Amino acid sequence: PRAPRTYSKTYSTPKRPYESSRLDAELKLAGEFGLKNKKEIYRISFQLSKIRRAARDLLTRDEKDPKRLFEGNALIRRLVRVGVLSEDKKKLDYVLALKVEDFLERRLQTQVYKLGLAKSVHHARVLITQRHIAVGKQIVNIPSFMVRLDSEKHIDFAPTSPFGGARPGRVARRNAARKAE
Amino acid sequence: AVTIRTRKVISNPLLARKQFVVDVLHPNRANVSKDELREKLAEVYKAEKDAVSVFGFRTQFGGGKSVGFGLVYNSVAEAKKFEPTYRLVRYGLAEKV
Amino acid sequence: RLAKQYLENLKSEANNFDAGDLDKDIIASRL
Amino acid sequence: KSRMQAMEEYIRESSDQPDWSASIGADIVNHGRGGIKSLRDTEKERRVTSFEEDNFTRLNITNKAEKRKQKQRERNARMNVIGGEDFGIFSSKRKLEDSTSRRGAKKTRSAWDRAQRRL
RNA sequence: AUACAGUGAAACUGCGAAGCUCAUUAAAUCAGUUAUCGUUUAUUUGAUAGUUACAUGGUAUAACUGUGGUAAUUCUAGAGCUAAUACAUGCAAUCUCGACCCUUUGGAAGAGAUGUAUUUAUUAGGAUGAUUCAUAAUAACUUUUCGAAUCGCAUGGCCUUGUGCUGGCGAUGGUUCAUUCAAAUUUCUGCCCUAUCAACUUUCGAUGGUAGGAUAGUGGCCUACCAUGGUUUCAACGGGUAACGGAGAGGGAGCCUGAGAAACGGCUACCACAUCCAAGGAAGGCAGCAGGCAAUUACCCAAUCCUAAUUCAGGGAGGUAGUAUAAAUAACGAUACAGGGCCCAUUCGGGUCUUGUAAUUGGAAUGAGUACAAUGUAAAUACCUUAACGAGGAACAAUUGGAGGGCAAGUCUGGUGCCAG
Repeated sequence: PRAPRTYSKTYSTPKRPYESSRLDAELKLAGEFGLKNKKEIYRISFQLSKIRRAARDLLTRDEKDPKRLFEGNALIRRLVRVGVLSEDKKKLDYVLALKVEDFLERRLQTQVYKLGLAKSVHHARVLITQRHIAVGKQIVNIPSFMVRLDSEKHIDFAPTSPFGGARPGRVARRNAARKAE
Repeated sequence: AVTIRTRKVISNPLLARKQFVVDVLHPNRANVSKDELREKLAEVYKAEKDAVSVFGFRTQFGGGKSVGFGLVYNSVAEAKKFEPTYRLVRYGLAEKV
Repeated sequence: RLAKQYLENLKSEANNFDAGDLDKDIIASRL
Repeated sequence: KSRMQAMEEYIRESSDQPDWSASIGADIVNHGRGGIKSLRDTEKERRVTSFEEDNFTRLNITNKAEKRKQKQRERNARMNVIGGEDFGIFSSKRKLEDSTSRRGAKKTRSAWDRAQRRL
């Protein structure tokens, strides 16, 4: 047949899953950000490790190198577009200062809770998974969607959603129908 | 209210018709049928229904918009003479063999 | 400087008339 | 092949010419299940549409050629794009210096070539 | 339609029929390139033939009618028909030298000349760098070729009213040349280790010459004579290899068609296999294919292309369909009733405050399902989109593993009552 394909994993199991500090670390990260499992924490730790390893490798290179300059500035430009790094930390050492909590804060479910659209992180997740949240014009039901700044302000309730201006849901109209009958 | 937008209107004399891109805006509704779009297109172009062909309509993701491509033949006889047999069968101009 | 050398390198990698433009003109005339 | 992604964004900031940004919601591939569409893959799709408009007919993807053009292109996404900007070009190793270097035959080789350049 | 005239079974003609499975091979495969003035070439394209006829025959039969044999086949004999783009036959012009220089474009006495194809001999000789090349002529030769006895549509111009003369657009045929589609030889170049592979070749041609046979053709390709040559330590010859990095259609032999094949076609003789039968004979290439150590099927020529008496017909070429990843299992309030909840500490105990319900209750949201449609598409499945219904045990009832309990008019065992296991 024809050529095979390259695909890879988005996460890696920790070196030791069983030290207690780790366990309660996933406990509070999950509880505060309202995740489903530790799989997402291993995911996010995986990319944070990749980013910090690249940043460290770029630090090892001497100042003004084509390599260090080009790729370091590209790390930081993209890390500021994602909103993780602020405009005033336009430096790679501050990339090395990063933590998982910032990425998790960039997850859409955090914003849906956070802006006031939802009153609990689990309620925010329910609203997202239930076709009530629109980033701009487009409906997202993935809590793991990470938000940009321009995308951060454009989080609203869906035109099709009952709370955003559409007709009442099945339950409301059913109750109204039985009340009329 | 459906709105039908026709762009890149290229008059093809050799096949004796006009070819174009049809963009259909249908807010708050599923989509517009090809008989339905043919009715509108022939109304717009002052041509018979048998002389109008429409196909390849893909709804843009998120809904509310579709894009397909359409033909308006100069005559119904020319439409029968040049159109594919299967498209003629779709519109009823030809019987399935 | 490094950016310019890349552009100059790119321009090196990359009577006057375009075959597509002639086609587009027939397409436009038909239009 | 010569193009190195990280270099051309510097052109973008230094071009001083606008960039034709798309809508916030129009970029997400599929309800968010596929992350925000990267800049490059938006450049590939418009080739299809700019290709599709002229041909007058869509292009179907062969069942074979299908099997090496979506997954890895949406798994490089899941490996490498987190929010429509790629984190993958860096774990990769490339000699960008050749792309920066004035390797062409028109290169400073003797003292007189560079002196003529300085003129 | 008084020859027939639309359509049209059968038959005769014309065109075309050109995936698999085994083995394995170092520049002998293959890739690039050069030459064919050494060559064949269906088809495409363009040119190219003045040398009984108001239309000859069965020297002809199929299909078809009718009579029979056979166990029997794409097995058969007798008798009787009828056609061709099948088979054989075949038919009062033009140009020159031009007196008279008659008229001075011009007429004109007379003299003359006049296919193609094969082979041989001879004579002359625009093209290329180069030719015995192209071409022309002469004398003959040939199982001497070809030089429309063919078909559709229309019925025009003339007159000498006779259906008299003269005619428009096509198809199918035909000689030669060129062109194109190819093919066959063919120049030079092209990354493994190698001498623990040093001679190899003449080993029923090895190197070359002359003549012949074969061949589209050159050529030891083959044959008769003649000379002993040809490669090689600059690696000949031989060996190994991740050199998947060319062969057959039961096995060998011979033959037939076609422009193109030594044909996945057919024929003959053998060598074996094997089927049927009335045991008198007939026929097969399955000695296959696909599987297991088990559903490969159903729908199409539309999309890109391919072959034909061709737009239209077909193609198991081809296409269509069949059979590790992100979510949900819930979110939000109100009320009632209770005083305990928990951490740390081998040890004793110490530290700390809104906690528990195995209580009641209210209104919202939506996904799986139940599904009306359109779209989609050769059609169809699918995808996208989209009416109605759809949750409190939300029974619309995910699992897996581990750690502790406690209970009897219950059972067993051991002991120092009422214990211990």
